[PDB]
Amino acid sequence: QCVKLNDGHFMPVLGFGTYAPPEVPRSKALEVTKLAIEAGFRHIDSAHLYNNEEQVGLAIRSKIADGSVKREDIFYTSKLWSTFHRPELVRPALENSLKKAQLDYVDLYLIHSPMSLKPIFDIVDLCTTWEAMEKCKDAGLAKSIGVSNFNRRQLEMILNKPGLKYKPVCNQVECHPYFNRSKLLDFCKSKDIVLVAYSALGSQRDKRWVDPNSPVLLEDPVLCALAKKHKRTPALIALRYQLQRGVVVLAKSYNEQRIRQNVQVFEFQLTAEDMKAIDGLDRNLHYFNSDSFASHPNYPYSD
Ligand SMILES: NC(=O)c1ccc[n+]([C@@H]2O[C@H](COP(=O)([O-])OP(=O)(O)OC[C@H]3O[C@@H](n4cnc5c(N)ncnc54)[C@H](OP(=O)(O)O)[C@@H]3O)[C@@H](O)[C@H]2O)c1
Ligand SMILES: CC(C)Cc1ccc([C@@H](C)C(=O)O)cc1
Repeated sequence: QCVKLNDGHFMPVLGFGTYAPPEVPRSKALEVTKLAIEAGFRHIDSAHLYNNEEQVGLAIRSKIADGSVKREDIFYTSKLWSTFHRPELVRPALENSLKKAQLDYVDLYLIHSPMSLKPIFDIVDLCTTWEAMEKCKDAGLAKSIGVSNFNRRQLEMILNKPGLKYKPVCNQVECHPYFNRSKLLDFCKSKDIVLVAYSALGSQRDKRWVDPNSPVLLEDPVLCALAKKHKRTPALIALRYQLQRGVVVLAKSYNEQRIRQNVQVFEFQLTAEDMKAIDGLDRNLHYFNSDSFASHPNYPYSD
């Protein structure tokens, strides 16, 4: 099903994550996005950074052309990369993503991160970036607009902006049982802003940003025990946990079996005791933990 966003548009609560590192041929994103839509995904998360918008857009267009879905049935997200925060660059970056995907509009456009980069760090007033985002929704380039990787204080900066026209509909952030974002999630709920979780399956553990020593979420003993109790899988437990918290959850998979397994999240439910057990795993662990983020003046986890 879908959640109703604070601008009246609807967002499907399970989304397909499309990122794969450069060693995976670009052609795979086309193939797996098609398999995701076939499996029943209707929300597809991409970004300029991911270098796959051509393939992902072609996958969406391919499934429209063969009669499987209509454009209105698909919720596509792209994101404004941090070198394009200066307000005059926002609409051209979005138009560029739309040209790559060959789509007339995105369902959702996010500021990918609060950490501005030289168009080397940059200093930009993100309220002016936001005004530029509001103009893209007014022009019909984006049905909805939101943010990503914002903390509470950064989110309040927007919410408190003089003459705000549109609240962010969502804040897409790292969120899983080792870093469950409870207090942020409560704040977002108090504002009717949806929290969308990425790395909900514990991340792709990419050596560029993730310490290989970090705990492997899907081997967690509590998640494994819950998967045995429910005769599901640790991944399904981890996705279902998000849905029952009122969090919209992404799941990346480039594997045909796991793509189809992931939509099973709608087929069972966790009890209050199960949810408390998963809540007990929280350990302030963000898998993305790299000098290249942590030294930035607007790093969100500076807390
Ligand atoms: N906003 C941001 O800054 C940001 C940052 C990170 C990610 N994201 C978005 O969120 C998406 C998902 O996050 P993520 O890329 O960190 O990955 P994820 O959803 O945490 O998945 C991690 C790994 O889980 C594996 N997996 C998937 N389904 C499984 C299953 N049923 N059983 C066992 N393993 C399973 C996948 O491997 P296989 O491919 O081998 O199945 C995947 O590499 C990204 O693709 C991107 O769209 C956004
Ligand atoms: C505070 C930082 C850690 C947030 C952040 C995480 C991942 C990304 C890119 C690499 C992505 O994969 O979408 C961008 C920003």
